[PDB]
Amino acid sequence: RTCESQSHKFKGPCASDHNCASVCQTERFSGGRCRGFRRRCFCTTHC
Repeated sequence: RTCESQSHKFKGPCASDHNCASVCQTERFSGGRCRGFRRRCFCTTHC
């Protein structure tokens, strides 16, 4: 299932999708992006 989650690990707001993604991918396996842009970073994975 396409599963989405939140990234409270990333520092502050969404500096850049690719950045929060890289972080979220370096710690775990979950592709990360931001709600719209700049707002808040969510990570997607298979739950």
